[PDB]
Amino acid sequence: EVQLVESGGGLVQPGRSLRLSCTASGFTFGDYGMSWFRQAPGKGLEWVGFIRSKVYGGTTEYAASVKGRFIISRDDSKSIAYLQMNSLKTEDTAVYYCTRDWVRDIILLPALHLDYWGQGTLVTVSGASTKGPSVFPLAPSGGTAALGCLVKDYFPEPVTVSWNSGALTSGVHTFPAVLQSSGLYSLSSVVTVPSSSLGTQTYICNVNHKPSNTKVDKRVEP
Amino acid sequence: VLTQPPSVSAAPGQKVTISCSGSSSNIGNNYVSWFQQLPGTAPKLLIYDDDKRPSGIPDRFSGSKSGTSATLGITGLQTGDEADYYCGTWDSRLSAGVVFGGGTKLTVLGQPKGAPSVTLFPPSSEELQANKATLVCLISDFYPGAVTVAWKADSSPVKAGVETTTPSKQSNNKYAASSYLSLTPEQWKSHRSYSCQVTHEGSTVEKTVAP
Amino acid sequence: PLQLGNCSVAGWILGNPECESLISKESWSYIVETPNPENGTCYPGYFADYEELREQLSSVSSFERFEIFPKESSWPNHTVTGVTASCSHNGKSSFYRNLLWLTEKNGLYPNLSNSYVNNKEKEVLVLWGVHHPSNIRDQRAIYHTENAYVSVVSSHYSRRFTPEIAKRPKVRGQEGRINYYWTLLEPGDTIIFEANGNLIAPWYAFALSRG
Ligand SMILES: *[C@@H]1O[C@H](CO)[C@@H](O[C@@H]2O[C@H](CO)[C@@H](O)[C@H](O)[C@H]2NC(C)=O)[C@H](O)[C@H]1NC(C)=O
Repeated sequence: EVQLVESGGGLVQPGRSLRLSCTASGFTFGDYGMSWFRQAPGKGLEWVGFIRSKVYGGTTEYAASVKGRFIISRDDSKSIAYLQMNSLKTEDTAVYYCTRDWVRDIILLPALHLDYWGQGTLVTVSGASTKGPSVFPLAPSGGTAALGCLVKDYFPEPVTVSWNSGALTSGVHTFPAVLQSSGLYSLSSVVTVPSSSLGTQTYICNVNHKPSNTKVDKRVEP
Repeated sequence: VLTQPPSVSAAPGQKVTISCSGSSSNIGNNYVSWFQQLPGTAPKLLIYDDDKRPSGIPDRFSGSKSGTSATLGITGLQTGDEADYYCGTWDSRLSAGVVFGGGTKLTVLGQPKGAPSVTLFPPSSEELQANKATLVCLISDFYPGAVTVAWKADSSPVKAGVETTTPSKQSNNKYAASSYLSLTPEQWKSHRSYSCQVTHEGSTVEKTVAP
Repeated sequence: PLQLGNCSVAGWILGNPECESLISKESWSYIVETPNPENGTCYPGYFADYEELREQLSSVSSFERFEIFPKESSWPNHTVTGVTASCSHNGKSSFYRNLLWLTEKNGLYPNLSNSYVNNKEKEVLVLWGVHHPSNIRDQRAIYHTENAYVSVVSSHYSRRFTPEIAKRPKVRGQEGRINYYWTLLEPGDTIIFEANGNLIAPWYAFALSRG
């Protein structure tokens, strides 16, 4: 179907710049306006800006929060919308989403027909240095057994945990990370399996911390 | 900016309505859209153009507007409907642009009590080799998200090293949690019993591991 | 001889965006059309007294197009950049090159009153339009007023217009309509436009002597 995929988020120092990207698939990109929204952790939806379709001039509108500092552009050759952020401050830290939208005909306002969103990307405006994670296995002992992985002492968010390279959605649960007294995050992922299936097969967790370019595959054995 | 009720509570199968009051600039004369956002997910378009529904939205969701306030209605209440709901609109004032409501968390009442499933891993082989030791207590699948976690070391309540999540929400609509107790490998083996006492609605589950 | 090419009298006198490359001439014996010119009223609606207009423009001894209300200076408290996908040009939305879609600005549509005085020592042809949206939610979003009026007052032309909302069959992707009206203004006469919404104001007029 319609699918919007975003990238570019990561750690960036205050005052620096960062260019977000939002790739569209499954529809005529040139016939839709595009909008960027953002959401601080647990703090509700906010509007960043909006870019009209080429049919309606390809012009842009921006929130007062952002107008002078961010610039929104689109590339209909590659079906991609960009969010060029400059002069970032700590309060710009949020998950940023991209959307497709209708352009109203006469008044050229956004119709707020945000029927499709990207998965979002996290932007951390901070002055602390990136720290890669340590990954430790959580070995297992009803008739089930629980095994997992400990992703310890990383900064900043996010970390993506997979199980046997993104294949296992069965019995998986990755828990929200915790901030520690050191400003470092740490989370755990766990999977539940039949206990006689332990000496039976493989179980690898694939931890990915892109801010530190860390990719670890850990094996959990009894 | 638009104003929404911070929380709205309703039993299943009931009529439930969320208010979104604005001004003549934004809600009085512009179209209103309603969004559902389950915990940690991209928002979903429920209503647009004050009452229209996109493809895939069931008939249970409806919207209405009268003057300066707009309302969203959900008629057949499911447990899957327990999420956050936002109202958005355009504000024709000079540079107000798109404005939203503060958000409204809808909680479905009458949900069965859920006992917390607790798993406590001891410090692993590799971490002990790294001169560190973290005890990971995982708590999930409890619907009333009012857990009290309490660590104890050989019957003694410990204060140092404990850091606890705040309850989450997952695809079961029940809550989930996690708590880590940091200690040196020595505190690990100077005792023989560390426990993770998880109390949820009076009754308490606890698991104990051992060096 | 005046060759309108593939444009009707309506599309040429209103300034359809896809007829701008029609060579203007100040004197013609008659008008040459085609079996069905492709470009007429790009926005659907009723052209009042069209046959009488074609008769009045049949032959002309003097014909000058001039800007009756300058866009950048006539409506400072109203939005002037209204364009529609129906009247497109080079693949981009535009509007009639002789009209102007006034909409709300900063949440307001103040009462307007614009006068024109015929100082051309000729009779001027003035054209305007009355907007008929397809629903009340569009009337609010476009103008921020619900009960709109449009009046035109001259010595030999005076009419209170009826901007009625009505959903009509979708033509050229539009369920609303623009009704086009016109009049001939004698030398020295003053036409006055007054509206609180729904006025497609004249941008350019035509001073003609009508040989
Ligand atoms: C548009 O609105 C402005 C108000 O900001 C009008 O400007 C004022 O007009 C009054 C009387 O006409 C003057 O006394 C003021 O000095 C003007 N300026 C201000 C800042 O108030 C303006 O006339 C309006 N334009 C039209 C075409 O009506």
